[PDB]
Amino acid sequence: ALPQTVRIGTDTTYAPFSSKDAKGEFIGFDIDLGNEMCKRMQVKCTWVASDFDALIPSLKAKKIDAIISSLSITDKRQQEIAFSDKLYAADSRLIAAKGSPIQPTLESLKGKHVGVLQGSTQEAYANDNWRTKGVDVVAYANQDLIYSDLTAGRLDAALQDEVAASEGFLKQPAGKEYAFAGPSVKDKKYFGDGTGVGLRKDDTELKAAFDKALTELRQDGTYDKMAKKYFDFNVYGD
Repeated sequence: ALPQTVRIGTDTTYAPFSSKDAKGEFIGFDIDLGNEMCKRMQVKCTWVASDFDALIPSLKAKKIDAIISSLSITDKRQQEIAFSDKLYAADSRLIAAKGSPIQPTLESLKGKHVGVLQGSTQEAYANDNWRTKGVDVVAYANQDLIYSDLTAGRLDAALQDEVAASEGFLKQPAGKEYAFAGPSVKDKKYFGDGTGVGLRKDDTELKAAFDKALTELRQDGTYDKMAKKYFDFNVYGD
């Protein structure tokens, strides 16, 4: 049976997806998506701020009923929990100097120096797909140093999370002469298959209810109106 009130956990330290405003209200694209789906589902939802690492523990313990916190649908989490259909994509993309002919192909990158953040999903992807094949992939302890090396011409490109690179560098003064080089790199093994509402594997009516509501708001155009506030590109992906 559907919960009388669905408690949704989110980590509010990730603008533009989940944050708190000056009044303490939850704001952001995940929050908009979440509230709209509860509306169509016709349930009461309550947002519970939580640290990201506590979210799947809290779900499993039944402290919350759903997670909407940019949670990407990876194979390893599918082992533990269930997911709604994709809410939006969470892919990576190369950033280079405006007008660069660089592409995310092995053909284009051989010879180049690509910076990657050490220990991220991007380094895993870049190491298996590109560094083993002779692209010079350099891993950085810190994101600041990646951006300064790119700016300094020490790096030819940086592989980063697409939305993070958009919001956090190509929109900053420092990124004005830089741009995405080529299309985003999609790989379910390293980046997952978009993000989705995290749910208990057993709660199939609640998954059905979120899936129905998400198709509806996508079909009547509400998804696009909502995305328009934050993103000038197709966040949904394919």
